[PDB]
Amino acid sequence: GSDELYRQSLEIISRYLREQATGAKDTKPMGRSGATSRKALETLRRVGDGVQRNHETAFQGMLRKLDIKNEDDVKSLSRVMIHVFSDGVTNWGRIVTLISFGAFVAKHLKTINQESCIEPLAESITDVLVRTKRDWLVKQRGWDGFVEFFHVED
Amino acid sequence: DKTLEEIARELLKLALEIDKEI
Ligand SMILES: [Cl-]
Repeated sequence: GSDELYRQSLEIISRYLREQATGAKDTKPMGRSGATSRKALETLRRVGDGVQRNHETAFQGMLRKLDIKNEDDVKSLSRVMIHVFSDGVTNWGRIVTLISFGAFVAKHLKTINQESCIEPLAESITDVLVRTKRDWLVKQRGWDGFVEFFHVED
Repeated sequence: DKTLEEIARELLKLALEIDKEI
């Protein structure tokens, strides 16, 4: 298919945000490169939740000021999202920061019966990530590099 | 003085904190 990087990225980010909001792992089969995407999801469960615990106050402080309740507000977040790159630095930390921000928003949407807004939220996040940093992601081997970046000694 | 602009700066600040971890 056309633009496989975007499709895969949306698949990963969609399922993570929805799983974070509902607390239930998805079981619907994934598509091309889904095996790598499964490992990236598990990586996000570990790393993403670690970021959320250590910085929940900062993230909650943002939600308080944002006061988003509908689809329009969700899309309006793109202006905020791009600031993870504001200093000219790009790394998997900034991307995990952005996705973790999405997780806090997705959890909120759940609590006000806006699960339908999680899908356009994931599209907005994937837009900021892929539409502005595609060159960086390709050079970093995409989600396979993501998985290898967070490899734990175990 | 916009809340959205203020939040954007906080998001950058938070990202720089997270660089120290991952
Ligand atoms: Cl790095």
